[PDB]
Amino acid sequence: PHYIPGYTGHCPLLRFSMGQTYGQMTGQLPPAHRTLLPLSSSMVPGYTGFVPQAQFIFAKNCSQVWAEALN
Amino acid sequence: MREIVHLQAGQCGNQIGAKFWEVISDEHGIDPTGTYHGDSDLQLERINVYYNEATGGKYVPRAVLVDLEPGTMDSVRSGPFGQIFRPDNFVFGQSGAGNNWAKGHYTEGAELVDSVLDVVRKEAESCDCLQGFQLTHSLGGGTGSGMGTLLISKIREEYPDRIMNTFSVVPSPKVSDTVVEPYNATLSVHQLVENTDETYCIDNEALYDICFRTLKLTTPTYGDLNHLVSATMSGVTTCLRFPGQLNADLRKLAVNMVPFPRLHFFMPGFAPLTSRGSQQYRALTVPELTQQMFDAKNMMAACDPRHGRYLTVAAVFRGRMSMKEVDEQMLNVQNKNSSYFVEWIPNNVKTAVCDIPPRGLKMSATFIGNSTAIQELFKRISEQFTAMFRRKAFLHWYTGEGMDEMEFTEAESNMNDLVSEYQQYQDATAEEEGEF
Amino acid sequence: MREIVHLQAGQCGNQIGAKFWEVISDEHGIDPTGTYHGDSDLQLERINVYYNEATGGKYVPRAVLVDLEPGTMDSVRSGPFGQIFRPDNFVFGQSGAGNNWAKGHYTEGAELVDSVLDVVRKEAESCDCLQGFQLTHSLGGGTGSGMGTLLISKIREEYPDRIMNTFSVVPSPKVSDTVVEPYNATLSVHQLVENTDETYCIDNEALYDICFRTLKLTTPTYGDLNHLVSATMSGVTTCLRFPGQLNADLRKLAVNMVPFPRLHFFMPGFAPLTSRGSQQYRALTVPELTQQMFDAKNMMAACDPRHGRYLTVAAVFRGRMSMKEVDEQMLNVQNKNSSYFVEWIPNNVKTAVCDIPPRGLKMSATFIGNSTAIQELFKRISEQFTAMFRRKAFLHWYTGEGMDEMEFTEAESNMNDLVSEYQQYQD
Amino acid sequence: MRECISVHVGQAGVQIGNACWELYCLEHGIQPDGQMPSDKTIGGGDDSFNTFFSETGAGKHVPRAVFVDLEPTVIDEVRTGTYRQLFHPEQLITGKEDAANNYARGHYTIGKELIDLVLDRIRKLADQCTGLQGFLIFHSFGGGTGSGFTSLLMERLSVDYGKKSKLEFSIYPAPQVSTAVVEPYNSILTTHTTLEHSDCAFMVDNEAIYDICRRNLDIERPTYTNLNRLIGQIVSSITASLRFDGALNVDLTEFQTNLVPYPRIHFPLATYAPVISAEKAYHEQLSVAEITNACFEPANQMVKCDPRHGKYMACCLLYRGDVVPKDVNAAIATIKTKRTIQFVDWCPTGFKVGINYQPPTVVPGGDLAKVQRAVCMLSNTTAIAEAWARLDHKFDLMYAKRAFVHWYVGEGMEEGEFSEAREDMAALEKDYEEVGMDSV
Amino acid sequence: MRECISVHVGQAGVQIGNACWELYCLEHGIQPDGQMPSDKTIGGGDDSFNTFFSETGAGKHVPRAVFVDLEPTVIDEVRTGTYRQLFHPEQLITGKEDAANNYARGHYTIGKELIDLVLDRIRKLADQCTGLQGFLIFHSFGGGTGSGFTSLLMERLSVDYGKKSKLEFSIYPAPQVSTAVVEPYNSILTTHTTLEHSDCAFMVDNEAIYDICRRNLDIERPTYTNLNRLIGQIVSSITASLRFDGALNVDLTEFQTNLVPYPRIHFPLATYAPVISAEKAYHEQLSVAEITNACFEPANQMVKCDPRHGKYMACCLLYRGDVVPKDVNAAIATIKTKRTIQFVDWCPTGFKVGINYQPPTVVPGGDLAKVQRAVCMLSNTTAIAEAWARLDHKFDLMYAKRAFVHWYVGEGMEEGEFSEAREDMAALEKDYEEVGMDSV
Amino acid sequence: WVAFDKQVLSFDAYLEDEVPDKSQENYRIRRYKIYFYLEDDTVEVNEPVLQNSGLPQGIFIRRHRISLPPPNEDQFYTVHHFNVNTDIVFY
Ligand SMILES: Nc1nc2c(ncn2[C@@H]2O[C@H](COP(=O)(O)OP(=O)(O)OP(=O)(O)O)[C@@H](O)[C@H]2O)c(=O)[nH]1
Ligand SMILES: Nc1nc2c(ncn2[C@@H]2O[C@H](COP(=O)(O)OP(=O)(O)OP(=O)(O)O)[C@@H](O)[C@H]2O)c(=O)[nH]1
Ligand SMILES: Nc1nc2c(ncn2[C@@H]2O[C@H](COP(=O)(O)OP(=O)(O)O)[C@@H](O)[C@H]2O)c(=O)[nH]1
Ligand SMILES: Nc1nc2c(ncn2[C@@H]2O[C@H](COP(=O)(O)OP(=O)(O)O)[C@@H](O)[C@H]2O)c(=O)[nH]1
Ligand SMILES: [Mg+2]
Ligand SMILES: [Mg+2]
Repeated sequence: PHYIPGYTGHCPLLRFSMGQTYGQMTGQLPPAHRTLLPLSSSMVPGYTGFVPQAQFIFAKNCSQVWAEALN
Repeated sequence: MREIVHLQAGQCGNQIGAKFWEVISDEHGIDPTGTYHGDSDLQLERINVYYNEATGGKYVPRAVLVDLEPGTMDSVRSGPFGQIFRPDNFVFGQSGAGNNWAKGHYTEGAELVDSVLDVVRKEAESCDCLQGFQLTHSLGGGTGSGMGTLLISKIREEYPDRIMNTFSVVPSPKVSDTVVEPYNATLSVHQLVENTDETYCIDNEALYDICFRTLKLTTPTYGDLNHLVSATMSGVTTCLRFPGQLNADLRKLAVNMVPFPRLHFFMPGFAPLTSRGSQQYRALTVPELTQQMFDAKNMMAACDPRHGRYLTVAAVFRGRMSMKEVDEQMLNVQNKNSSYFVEWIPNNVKTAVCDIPPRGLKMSATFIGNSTAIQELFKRISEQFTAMFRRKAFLHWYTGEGMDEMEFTEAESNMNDLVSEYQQYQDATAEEEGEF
Repeated sequence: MREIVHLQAGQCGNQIGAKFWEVISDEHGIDPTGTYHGDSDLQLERINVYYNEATGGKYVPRAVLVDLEPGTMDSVRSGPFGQIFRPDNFVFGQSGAGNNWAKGHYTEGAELVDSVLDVVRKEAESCDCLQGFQLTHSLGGGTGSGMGTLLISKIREEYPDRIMNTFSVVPSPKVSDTVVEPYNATLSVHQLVENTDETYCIDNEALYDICFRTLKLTTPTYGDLNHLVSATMSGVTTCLRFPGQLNADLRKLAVNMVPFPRLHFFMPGFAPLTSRGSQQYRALTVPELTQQMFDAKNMMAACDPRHGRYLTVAAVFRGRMSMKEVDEQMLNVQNKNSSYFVEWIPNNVKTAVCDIPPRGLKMSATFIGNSTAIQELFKRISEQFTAMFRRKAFLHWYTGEGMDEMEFTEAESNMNDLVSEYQQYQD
Repeated sequence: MRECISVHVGQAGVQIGNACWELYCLEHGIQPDGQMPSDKTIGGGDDSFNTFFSETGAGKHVPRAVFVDLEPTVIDEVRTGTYRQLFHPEQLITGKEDAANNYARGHYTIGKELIDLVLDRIRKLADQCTGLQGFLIFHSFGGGTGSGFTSLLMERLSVDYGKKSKLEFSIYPAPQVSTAVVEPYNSILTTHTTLEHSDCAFMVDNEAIYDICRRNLDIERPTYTNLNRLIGQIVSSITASLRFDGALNVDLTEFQTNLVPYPRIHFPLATYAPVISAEKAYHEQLSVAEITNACFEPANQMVKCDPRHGKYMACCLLYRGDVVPKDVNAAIATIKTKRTIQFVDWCPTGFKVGINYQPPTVVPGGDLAKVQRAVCMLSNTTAIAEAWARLDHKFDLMYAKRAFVHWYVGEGMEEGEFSEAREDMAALEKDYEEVGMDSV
Repeated sequence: MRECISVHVGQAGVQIGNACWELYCLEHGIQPDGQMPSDKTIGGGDDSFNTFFSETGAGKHVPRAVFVDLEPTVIDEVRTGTYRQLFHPEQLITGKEDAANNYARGHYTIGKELIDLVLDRIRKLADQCTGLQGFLIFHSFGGGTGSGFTSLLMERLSVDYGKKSKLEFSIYPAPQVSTAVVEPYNSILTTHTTLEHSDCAFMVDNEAIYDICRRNLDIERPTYTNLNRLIGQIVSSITASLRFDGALNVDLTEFQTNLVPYPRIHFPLATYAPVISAEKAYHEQLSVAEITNACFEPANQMVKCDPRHGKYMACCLLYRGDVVPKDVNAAIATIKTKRTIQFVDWCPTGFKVGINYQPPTVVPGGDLAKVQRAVCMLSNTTAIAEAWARLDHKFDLMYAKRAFVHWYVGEGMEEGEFSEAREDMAALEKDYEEVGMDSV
Repeated sequence: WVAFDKQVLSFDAYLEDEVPDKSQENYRIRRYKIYFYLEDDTVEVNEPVLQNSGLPQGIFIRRHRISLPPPNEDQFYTVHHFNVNTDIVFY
């Protein structure tokens, strides 16, 4: 779970450290940490009525956006 | 996709409309906060006809509320189902009208108009496909159509391009107790015809008679009078909202009830009205609904249907039902009294069957009729302009403002010809030779 | 890895800049004592754009606090986040500004330019690859218009290749604070049209109007106005600070909004503005945010866009968002309003999308628009200038420091070309 | 290999097909979720579903149907109903606004906004087809999309597919019971297109199915569902020989060459004789003679016109069940001995006979009964002229005062098209007269 | 052995390649970290990974890609993403500050400081290469670093590596909407740079992906991730015949000799036919004849254009999965007989076909479905002159008033190259139309 | 109605709320004034005017007789159902 050598940007307390590789001086040094990255069958997609919370979301089918809205 | 925006004007639009929105919220299953607590899914399938989804599971209506007095729609926003309306829709003036119609058209010409047009615009455009608008108001007050033909002449510029219903409260025939009253009856008309042409004229005197003789409520307020109209408003839109065996939206009613383009007269009526002590002893059958909705008693407009001819009849019913009983209503009453169903129209009845009934009731209907006995409604207003128009005595209050009095005198000329056009199609028969 | 050094001048610009450092801090989760306590590593990913590391897990903002009187530096320091500023960056004079342009640019500005340039060039060499500047000031006061213009002149003479930005409070027609208000403005924008290359034009009655009938606050103080201008202050630079599906830095907005080397005055804005009573009644999605872009309801400058035509517009979005739902709708608002956008420009709009939304908001955006309606503002204050200059009303204060008669009319000949250039390309 | 695409247009057409595809799936082994069940088999395979269903690689049967309609919440009943996964979501296509009982709106204003998509789906459904016999449409003469959009569909299908056996099923406005006031306008306008672009137009009335439900089926207060099952029973019998083998297998092409004698006369009378309730079905024997007799009875017709005022031209009898040819010939012979049943002298033969071995299938919750044998009658009389002369009386009664005409002229048609639609109707009565008088 | 180098320059190209390389890893057995799981069954050959991946001892496979940009904010999410250990750390090179929608900056200002380190790395990859076919770059067509750095990259890689089949993937700004106002300036400036150095520059639109996903996938409001996913499949289909054996193997050199009839007409359009949802693939039968026909429909093209106007010149079709050659020969023959699809009169052959034995891999969380058959067709037609003429007028309408010119001429670039790129665009259009009329 | 002519029982109250867009708050506490009227058994609630943050303020529910929670809704609110530090449901 280290930083790759090509990585520019900001890592804390890099300026006061020395003598170690970029994957070791970063790996030695927040709870929500995501940078490193560690019913649908009861309705057909031609439907044109209304379901709540169903006019918002992508990354999945219409027949799947009524899955995530219900579930 | 098909959708309605409710415009409420006056106290009358605001008090009737507030009762209307609580009815629809019960029918669709919305609490006074704005969330859904219904016991079915079809109560939610077409709720994009009157309500918009706001983030948080909070359904919000699509009514813009218009009045020229701040005080009236604070009671609307603090009523039982009153916090559902979004505040921006609540568009108020600071000074309204009073006493003189001539004041009413020489008072606030264009101040509140453009503010409402912005609200009507955003609410209509942020949607899919507009079925139309509906407007609740009464023909009265210290302005009549004085604010009206002032404010709405800026809105009628493009509004008659789609559907626009109007449940209008017509003046009652009782007494003249507004002192200088018979000047607001003449200056009311102008464009009283050619901008809605789907007006459901609703009298308050007939509203009491259904509450006194039919419902047998001892003390009917204005509130339960607004309950009767709210059922009818729900009735003419229930095929659009709830599924049915024979669907009929607003246009399908409008196409199938309006032979000529100058017929803003649809006297309403709700079939299964029974007293509380007599509801237990009620059959509630298809003939039972039909003998009440066609009856002169159950007519929310002070015009007895046996004074003229039904030009066209609509029969939007609700439940699991029949329609052939209505056929016997012509064949008995028409072919025997041909003056109660217009003969140059072969079949005068449109029917509709919406499966989901009103709450509590098993079966219902919603009659609207274009009977030619509505000649008398714009005739009581006709003897109520001529009676005091010629003296112009207390009109010195009018005189200070006092617009062009050709506009005084051209309004009834655009009303008595409407009566004549109804007198024609009451007396016109199939073989056009025997009435000359 | 790119960075923006911050500067602020004047009394209002100090408080606007201070409120900007409130907004950056809690969006990047850093407390009044400069220690990180938020919960996201996105927050410290691009922290070097505005802040500097200090020993002990400590983050200090990179800003230079500038004025003439010591009555504003102690007020900012006494504030809730006044401690995070470096005291060595507190560069200021001794005597008062005097609400005069020639006092803050010629006489008392000359003893501080040797101090403010060294502290800026100290912060411009400790960095990796410099990109641009930020300045908060106004055109109504003395020190905000005099040294807030002299600072612009000296920096470009030293850093010509870095895209300068300055966010100015242009004067108000009716809400008037000083009687020499059009004097200080027309002199300042005489240089700001030449040596800025990007600046945003912010009124104060529009801030009053959007805080009264949009946000629905009864008695708005200054602080909520500072928070509202700081909301659009940070949204320009959010593409530097968090990733996205197409990003746009300050140089990207400069090349791709400014059509000609002189017309770089823009209208700010911020999309999810709503009262506390209407928050439950808003379906917070981009079909209502895109209409919130182009309507005059959310204009932070009080020149209505319907009396002009949009040259170029940028809309920088922040949140988990669909892409055609922005892309098709920004086309549709151009198609539905064809007369409000200029010809000789096919698409008038930039879309930029940032991944991370602000705290507590699922979805936000900031409006940035170039309109020909800016000429309404500059011609009006030109008329207000010549109402007093032909009388030689208040020049006795300005002429005492070494300003002759022709330095004023040269500024107006170099200002009336702005309304001339805007009208020339409006039709 | 032999097959036909079914088109369902209008609220009438969609609701007919829902009780019709319910019959078709149950006639075969097809469940509401498309797939046939692994356990239990309804019969031999024979690839008999091919006439109405298409087989996929995963083992799913898909109906060759398009549910095209401008009314959104009658198709969404199918979209949330039991037959959910049977149909494609893109086979079921909806408009945004109704035609509102306007022929002009369904033909000109709304109809052009959806005619491109439905022809693309008809083309894609027919592209995998090999030996397509023809099309079946289901509509009513009174609706907007049932008359206007139907008329536009035959206009486009005539040039895209040429001369092809394009059958038509429709619902007539009854003489008395009618749910619309503009209904004589829509019926007289859509027949102006049916007369030239429909190869055969089956003629069905609401009042007559109301009459046979209360009299034969012995049910009081019948609903639209019961009329829907009676129609789907006949349409199954029309396409009966396409799927099941019989003594006399009769094709859709053999229908047209043996029913309609001249290119305007394609309006057969529909009759289903063994329609009987379960409590009175198993008591008496149902011979093939007495159900051939019940086909010629005046009240068992499904259009309100008795053939005593007319003369028969060609009768197509479609028998199903345990029916041998020899006693059909005895039943036909004893009909010919009656002088009350009038036959034209230019059809000495008169009858076309089709025998099938598959008896009709009963639906759960239906009101019919399981009969060993059954018959469908396709008559052709001059008595249909009085069913249209009443419609002209209904049309002329309200067109003469120009009632409801501005509800048509404003929506993209001229006033002369009304007189042009009555024109072909003014000729159709005289066309039925000239094939009725005896040659001397 | 059958290898290619895929340098992905631009902020769009690195995000196209993010979903392109996730498809490549899951098509083989390579995990997101680069590990190659033992005793796991996958469907390649044994040297199938060798097109896009190198072999190390520890089982780690590294992609043969170089991610190039000038914004450090879009590779840092790759450099910290799930695919950190996949890419070798020196592959993911970055810039210092944005190119900022400027052809004059990515070609003259920042590119010179970093093009020296780009081609040196391509030398490090090509030295390890032994049988190289071509170069697969991914870039946008109207950006700063996708249109300015791309020109320096291609011009230098063309002169260093000589004659090598350097094909190109680009995202074309055709339609009514765009993400920038200065973007039409970048469009024609990079067209001159890709006119003589490119060999097969495939154009892909953005609104075209929007319409085919909204319709065929039944999915509303797209983001860029599923746009990346579809491009990943349409490049994986192209290079599948290098990675897997098939009935008709088509190498990348076989594309060159017949997709490009003249050396200036090397802009083929692409199309992927089974873009089908997870629910519909369970409903429709998927066969060769009806998706080859559905591939030529104008509503499924990857470029927002009208192929019914221009007449086709060359089409190659690539088939994946259970495809047999006679079904294609029936599918091609039934398309040559369609009169709505028009070819140029000179070439009667028209088509090339390749059949691969590997069905496409569907990624978890995607929108496509597990189909046993796929068609990817690369069409060279006369139609893209429409997409080019309304971009040339889109440029000219800006260039007349000299808008957004001082930003370009202020650094590196002189004004005279604007008119030279415009007249070469006119010469490109004119030469593209002079191969349209019928010879005599 | 003559022994209780102008006698009103007044209570403090507040409502908890969930906010969709948490730009300035996480949970809301809106103060209220429960008025009970002895002459007609009638309930009125009010929202007092606060600082520069305004809602639509004023009357929240009009002076009418709110029945009960949906269990046994036929009855109405009396003086015995009102107490301090308790939970009462108004629509
Ligand atoms: N037999 C039968 N007839 C029906 C049924 N439903 C509707 N109809 C017929 O349809 C007529 C009503 O008009 P429709 O054709 O349904 O109108 P529509 O199809 O909804 O078309 P639009 O008016 O454009 O919306 C009635 O006169 C009935 O005869 C049904 O379920 N069974
Ligand atoms: N499919 C897809 N397209 C993208 C994505 N990101 C950017 N694009 C495309 O890139 C276009 C804008 O990017 P460009 O301005 O060309 O960016 P560029 O080519 O990398 O050059 P720069 O502007 O300097 O970053 C948009 O119209 C998108 O079509 C992505 O993640 N997926
Ligand atoms: N049904 C009903 N009628 C009302 C109400 N308020 C007023 N009206 C009727 O409207 C007439 C006067 O109302 P009006 O002055 O027009 O109210 P305005 O529109 O606000 O000016 C009276 O004769 C009443 O009968 C109400 O709340 N309900
Ligand atoms: N947003 C914001 N604007 C302010 C604040 N204080 C003052 N202003 C604006 O700035 C103007 C006064 O600043 P100015 O006189 O130019 O300050 P000076 O340059 O130091 O003299 C007023 O018109 C205000 O509209 C503040 O705290 N926040
Ligand atoms: Mg319908
Ligand atoms: Mg980029």
